[PDB]
Amino acid sequence: MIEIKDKQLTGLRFIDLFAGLGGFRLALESCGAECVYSNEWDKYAQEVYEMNFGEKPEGDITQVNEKTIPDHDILCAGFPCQAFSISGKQKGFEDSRGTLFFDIARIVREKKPKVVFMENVKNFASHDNGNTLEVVKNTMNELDYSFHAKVLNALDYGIPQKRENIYMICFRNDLNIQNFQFPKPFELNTFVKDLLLPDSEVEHLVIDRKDLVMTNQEIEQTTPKTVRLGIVGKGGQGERIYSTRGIAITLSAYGGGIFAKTGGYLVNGKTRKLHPRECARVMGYPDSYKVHPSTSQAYKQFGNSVVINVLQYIAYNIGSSLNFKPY
DNA sequence: TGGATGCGCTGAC
DNA sequence: GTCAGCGCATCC
Ligand SMILES: Nc1ncnc2c1ncn2[C@@H]1O[C@H](CSCC[C@H](N)C(=O)O)[C@@H](O)[C@H]1O
Repeated sequence: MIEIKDKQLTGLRFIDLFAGLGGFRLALESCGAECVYSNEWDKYAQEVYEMNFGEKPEGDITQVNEKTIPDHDILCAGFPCQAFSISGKQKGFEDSRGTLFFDIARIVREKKPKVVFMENVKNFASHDNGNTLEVVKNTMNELDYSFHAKVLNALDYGIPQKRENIYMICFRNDLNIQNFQFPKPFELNTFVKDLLLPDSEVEHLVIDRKDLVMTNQEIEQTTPKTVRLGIVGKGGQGERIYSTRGIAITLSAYGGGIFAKTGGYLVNGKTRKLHPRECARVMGYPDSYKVHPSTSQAYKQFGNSVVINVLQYIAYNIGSSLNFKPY
C-alpha cells in the first residue's frame, strides 16, 4: 500500500462487510476514515482479522438485523464471487453464495450511508448477459443512489498482478456527487521479482517436477504483463509457471494445482509457488500485516482479498468528491 | 469453516 | 487456436 498525506476521509465512519483480511479497512483507514463495524463469518478470517485489528468480526450477515448495525457514512463490501467468477460454475444469484448482495441492499435500505463501495470479480460485469450488473445498478438506483462501475486491472496502479475486478461506487442522490472518477492508470514500475523474499526463506516452496515443460524463454526485460515460461502436468490452473520479470497472475481462494492459489514462478533457476508474505505483497499488503498462522488459510484469504493500492486510490477519489462542496 | 492437488470448462481474445 | 481464472469436486 501507499502513503496518503491528505486524509480525504477524516471524520467519516465505515463498516467492513465480508471483511476477510480487512483490505477495505486498511485502504479506508489510510485515508483517515474510522471503522465502526466489521462482519466476517469465517473462523480463520476472523482470527487473522483480530490479529491485525483487535476485534472479532460479527458472523453470518444473513442473520444480522440491519437495524443493529451502527450508523456509518461508507459501506464497504467485497462480497462473495465464486458464483460469478469466470473460474467457477457461474450459477450467480441461483447460488447460495451468490445472493449476498441483497443483504447489502437490505443494510443500505435501512442504514442509508453516503457511499456504498463494493468489489467483485471481472466476470461480474458480464455475467448472465450483463443482467447481474444491471440488477445491482437498478437496486442501487431505486435505493436512491448513483451507480459508478468499472473494471480496473491492478497492473495499472503500481501492483504487479493482472488482477481485474469490478469496482462499484454508489453515492446517495441527495449528495449530488457529480465529480466522482475512477483513478487513472499510470506506468507500472514494480514487478514480481521486486516483491520476492530471499531464497533462504522459500526453499521449502521449491518444486522439482520431472514433467516440467519450459515452453518459452526467460525474459531479461521487465514487462507489465504475465509471461508464461512453462507448465507441469496438463498446464491447468496451478500448473503454469511465469516469469518474475513480468507480473503475477490473479491470486485465488480455492485454487488447485501444484502451484495452487499463486501460480508457479521461475526464481534463480528453480520453479516454486509464492510464499504467503509474497502473496501479501502482490495484494498490496504492508509487511506489518500479520498473516494467518496456517499457510493454507493465508493463501485462501489473500486469494479472496483486494488490492490495497487500488482501493486507496478509489477511496481517495470518493473523499475528494464528498469534500467538494463549493458555495 | 482442514490440507492438498488434479482438473475442466468458460470467457475473451 | 491461445490462455488465464477471489473455482470445483474428491481424496485423505
Ligand atoms: N454470510 C456471510 N456472512 C459473513 N461473511 C460472509 C458470508 N459469506 C461469505 N462471507 C465472507 O465474505 C468474504 C468474501 S471475500 C472478501 C475479502 C475482503 N475484501 C478482504 O479484503 O480480504 C469471505 O471472507 C467470506 O468468508
